[PDB]
Amino acid sequence: VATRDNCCILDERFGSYCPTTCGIADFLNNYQTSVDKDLRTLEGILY
Amino acid sequence: RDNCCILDERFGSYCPTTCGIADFLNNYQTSVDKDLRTLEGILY
Amino acid sequence: GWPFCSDEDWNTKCPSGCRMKGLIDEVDQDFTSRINKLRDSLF
Amino acid sequence: GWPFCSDEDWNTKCPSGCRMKGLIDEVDQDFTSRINKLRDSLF
Amino acid sequence: RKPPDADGCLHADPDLGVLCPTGCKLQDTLVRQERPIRKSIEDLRNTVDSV
Amino acid sequence: RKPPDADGCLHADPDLGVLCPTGCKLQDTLVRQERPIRKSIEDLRNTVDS
Repeated sequence: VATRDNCCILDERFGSYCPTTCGIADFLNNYQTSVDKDLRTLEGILY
Repeated sequence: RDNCCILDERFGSYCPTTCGIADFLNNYQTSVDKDLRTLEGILY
Repeated sequence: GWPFCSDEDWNTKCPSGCRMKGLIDEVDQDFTSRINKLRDSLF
Repeated sequence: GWPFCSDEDWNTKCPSGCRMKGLIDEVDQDFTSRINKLRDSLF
Repeated sequence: RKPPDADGCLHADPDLGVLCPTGCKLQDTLVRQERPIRKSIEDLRNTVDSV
Repeated sequence: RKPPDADGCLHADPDLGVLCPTGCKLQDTLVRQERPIRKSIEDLRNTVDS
């Protein structure tokens, strides 16, 4: 939860805070690249 | 000033949602519109 | 052809940021214009 | 016909949440399907 | 009139599509715009009464 | 394939238009989805490496 101490732009008149979709896309890219690597590796051994 | 609200390092810096923006905009617009209307009523 | 939102969807599903910027721009242009007209009627 | 983004726009301007949910779901389906194929093979 | 859209840009990755201002950029815009508008109104009230 | 779009809903007010999942909803989905995938893969890796 955003607080004065952990969020310097916090203005409560604007409601609760969430990651942006850029944060979502960057997490997805890291996760997809990582997991896909692990999978391809298993697929190369088994297939 | 756009990287000072990182509440979860995996997801970047946080922001209000556009629902929060829309609700704020509605209250601001209606509040200021009433104030302008009071002045416009006196002068026009 | 999306389903209509319900009152419960608000805060979980939200408008496009481009739309909100468009609406914010419009409100500021309206208020800026009205303030200038009020100033012109006074002096 | 919006202007094309520059690398500096990232984090100030971001994708649609509906687009991101579509991509997240596509990745989940690809991974679950690949995991099930590996499971079928191993045991 | 048609609903206004502003400040979008098209990303180089076809899968990401059109990017739009985040809630932080929109909040910053509103916080900066509200101050002078409210101040102008306070000043107009003073002008009207001194008018 | 055309880039996928999911989970939008149309608001009755045309000025608001199409509503999409917030970053909070998307984060929740990703955190939940990642858990079994990562654990399943570690399990497969452990079987293949045994």
